[PDB]
Amino acid sequence: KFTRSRIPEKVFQASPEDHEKYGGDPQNPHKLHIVTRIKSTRRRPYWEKDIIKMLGLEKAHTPQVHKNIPSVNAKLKVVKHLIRIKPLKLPQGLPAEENMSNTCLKSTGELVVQWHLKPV
Amino acid sequence: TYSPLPDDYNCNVELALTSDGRTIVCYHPSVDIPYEHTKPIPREEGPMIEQLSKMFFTTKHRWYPHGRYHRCRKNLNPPKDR
Amino acid sequence: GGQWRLQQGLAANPSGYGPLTELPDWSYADGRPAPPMKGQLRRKAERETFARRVVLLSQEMDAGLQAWQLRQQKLQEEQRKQEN
Amino acid sequence: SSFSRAPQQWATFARIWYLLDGKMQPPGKLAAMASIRLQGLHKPVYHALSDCGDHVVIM
Amino acid sequence: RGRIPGRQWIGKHRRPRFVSLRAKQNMIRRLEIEAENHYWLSMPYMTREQERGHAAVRRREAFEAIKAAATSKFPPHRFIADQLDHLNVTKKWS
Amino acid sequence: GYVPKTSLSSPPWPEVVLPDPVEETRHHAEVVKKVNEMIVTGQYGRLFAVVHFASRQWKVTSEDLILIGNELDLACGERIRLEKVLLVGADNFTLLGKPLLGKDLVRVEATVIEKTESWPRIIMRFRKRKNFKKKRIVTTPQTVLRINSIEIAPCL
Amino acid sequence: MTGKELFEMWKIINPMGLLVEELKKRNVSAPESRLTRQSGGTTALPLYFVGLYCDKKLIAEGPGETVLVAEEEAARVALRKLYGFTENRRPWNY
Amino acid sequence: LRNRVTDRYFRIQEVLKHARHFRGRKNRCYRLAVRTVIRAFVKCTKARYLKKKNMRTLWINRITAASQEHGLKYPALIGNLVKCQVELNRKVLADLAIYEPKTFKSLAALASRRRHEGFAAALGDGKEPEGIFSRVVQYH
Amino acid sequence: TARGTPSRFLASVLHNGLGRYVQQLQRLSFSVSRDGASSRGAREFVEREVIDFARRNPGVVIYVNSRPCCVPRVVAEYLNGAVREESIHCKSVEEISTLVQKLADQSGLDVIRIRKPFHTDNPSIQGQWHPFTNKPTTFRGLRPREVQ
Ligand SMILES: [Mg+2]
Repeated sequence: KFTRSRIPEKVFQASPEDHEKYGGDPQNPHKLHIVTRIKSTRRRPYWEKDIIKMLGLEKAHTPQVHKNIPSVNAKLKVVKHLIRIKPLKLPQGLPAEENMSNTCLKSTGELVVQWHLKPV
Repeated sequence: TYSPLPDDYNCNVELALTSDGRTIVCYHPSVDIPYEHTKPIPREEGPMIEQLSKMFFTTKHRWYPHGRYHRCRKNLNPPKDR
Repeated sequence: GGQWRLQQGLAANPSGYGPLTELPDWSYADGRPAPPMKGQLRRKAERETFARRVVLLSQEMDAGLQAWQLRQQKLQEEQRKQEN
Repeated sequence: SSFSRAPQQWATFARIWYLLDGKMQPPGKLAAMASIRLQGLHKPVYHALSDCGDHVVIM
Repeated sequence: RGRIPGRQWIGKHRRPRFVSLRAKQNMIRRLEIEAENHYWLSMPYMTREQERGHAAVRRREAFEAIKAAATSKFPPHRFIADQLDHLNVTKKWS
Repeated sequence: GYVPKTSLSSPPWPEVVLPDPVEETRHHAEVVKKVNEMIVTGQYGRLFAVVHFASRQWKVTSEDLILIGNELDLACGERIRLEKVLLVGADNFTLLGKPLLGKDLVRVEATVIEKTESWPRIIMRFRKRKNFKKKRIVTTPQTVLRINSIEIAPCL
Repeated sequence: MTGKELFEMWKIINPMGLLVEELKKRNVSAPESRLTRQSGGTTALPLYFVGLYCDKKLIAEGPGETVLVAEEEAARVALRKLYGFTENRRPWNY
Repeated sequence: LRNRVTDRYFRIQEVLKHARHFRGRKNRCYRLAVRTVIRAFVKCTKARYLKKKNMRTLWINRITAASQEHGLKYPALIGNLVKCQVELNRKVLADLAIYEPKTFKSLAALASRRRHEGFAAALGDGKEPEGIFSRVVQYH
Repeated sequence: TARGTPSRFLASVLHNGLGRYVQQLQRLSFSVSRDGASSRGAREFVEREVIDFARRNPGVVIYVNSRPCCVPRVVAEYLNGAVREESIHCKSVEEISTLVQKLADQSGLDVIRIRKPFHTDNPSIQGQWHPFTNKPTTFRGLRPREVQ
């Protein structure tokens, strides 16, 4: 019978080689995930459909910010084959009230708080 | 001596960048044909359709007439652009 | 060629974020700026909501960490007080 | 440019004659070249309804 | 000649299917994306104990808003102006 | 590391040697100056321009007509500047933006000639043997603009 | 006159004669017709690009079905260039 | 016959007006004309996707023709123009190929320039100076 | 459908924008009724909007004819000779205002399929492509395999 898959915990224990490859320090982990649905929930189990709806990833290629916490991570583990997860980067820090209207999420995963649309 | 494309046909392309590098300029003056690359000016239904096909390198089918239906369907005042 | 754009940090689709789409499409010949485009207004609203969610999530996680630290304190100094 | 309408149209939709030498050549590659030229797919003004084909002479 | 018995792709004797380099590359690309997903999921920020109850207030307020919306369902108001405006159908000139 | 000349000892394509950066930048400057002097002296006739308007790119020239498939919230006969010009070209030279040309470089002006609704478009949905038949008539707002001028300035 | 052609508006006969007269007034050697390009000469759909060379310099070239027609069209092109009414001329300033 | 339909003429005409240009009895008989007209409207609705697809295919074919005239393949031209950061779309590129042959020659020369710069960079992999046309204008 | 309908090319009446914009609409005849629910909106339009529209568009003559009518109408006559008759039957003031403004902003050209979203009288500035463009010339114009 086809059932829900229990991912062994060893899969989610990064190695030093993984750290070097993907550029992430085990200490000081990132706070937020940018998650984009890159796969259709069609032809996938209803539980994956429901998890996608819960995470609010109904539209494909639409980034969504999520907490990097154990429960959200469990849901993302359930639907990990349909999504792309990246760490949200804040080169200029968190947006403030003043610059809340000038933000932009660049394809690199950086939320720039000044968007001038002018040459550097 | 490097040229992105041969400059013996059509314009002679010369690419450039502005100092700021935010726009690409292209100087492409047309090339005239050299005088030496020029020559001096020189100084029944079945048989009909076969002759026309041989003349215009087409098949026989197009030279046959069409019916009144198609003839009157054709638009005699087509829209004209430019 | 969206992969090259991604490598350069631009949107994979040139129709995405950038001057080509986010700049005003026109302006009055007098020079007066044109009213904001509907698509640009919607995009700005979406980015504002995204930024506000980012701030909210980060603030909530920071507050949770601070609360957990405070609770661990409470436990530690309590334990010590009833030990003494 | 600066041509009259009819001469310009004639020049644009004129059929050119190309020569292929088949000596020691793969018939498939010869056929690919000939098909492109015959269809006119080598012309920027190409269109299936424009009858923009060209003549190909293979020796 | 060259018949597949019955219906292709379903029976015991199906039409053979072969993976192209294109398909292999596509699958490898998806696998790489998922490996990166594993890496980024392997580094949680808070622990379960640290997260316990850190969104309880917001979640409760959101459900309170939902409950208020559910319980505020009531027939709309009715105005004398709406009823009397129908008399304008026979509004004429002089 | 020498390899005797064989059919596969060297790549089939010719070996290209790009110009050295210093001399090539000098040539860049020379060509840019030449084109700038052409613009100053007005050695051009008709100018065409690839301009990004609405959501599309239009190849445009003075006296051209453009049909934008929507209303622009502009009174008819009103003049506008098309600000997203990707390319401006003449008989002898063309200027390309990266990806957009400068305002000080190009000024394309249009006039809102007409505001109209498109001819009725039929949207028909049908599925056999399901009593599934639906019809809708949609008219899309449109604006015809006439491109009055394409002006370039010596700012290269 | 927008979209109109010089000789569409001003009907002329013997454009070669007009061009010869104009070049004589401008003190330029009489043009020499020269077959720059040709295609399908012996067919029923020939193309002839005939160029007018003065002092071994191309003043204009015109296409045609026959050599005479191509020469006439090249004369028309040369006249347009001399009179400054080329198709790519500066648009009228309104 | 308390209530009878008196508009059936116009109800039939509303359909037959769109079938007058058909062939055979489909342009006269309502029982057939309605079927043919429904099929025609469905085809018209579905043909907009095909119109866009065929427009792009035609533009690609014409761009391929022009790039082959200039010695380049369509993938090379398009990719290298993108790398040069020129965002001309296929419609405009085909229009340029047809009506501005010298501009298209300039664009093809630029594409080949960028292609050769990329080849040189790959061959001399390292921190060698970036190609003059390979530099990317950053936006912020 | 396109094949069952006439078509035209994008065009202007007299190059409407080159020198000056000329409002193509010239006449607007509003047939209205004193009585009849169908023309209530038309009556309100005549009372509250027609004057403002007339002063906004001084180049359009407006003829408001109040006669017994079951279907109030507006006939728009354009400089080019086109006549467009629209029913304002049971249309509110806002609907009538929008319809009239659309007629004012619209040219007299037929509302049919437009073959091209653009129209250029000078499509080429560098020379329309012909097969001999991008083709090099040979010495003495010798065709291939020619001996002399
Ligand atoms: Mg079978």
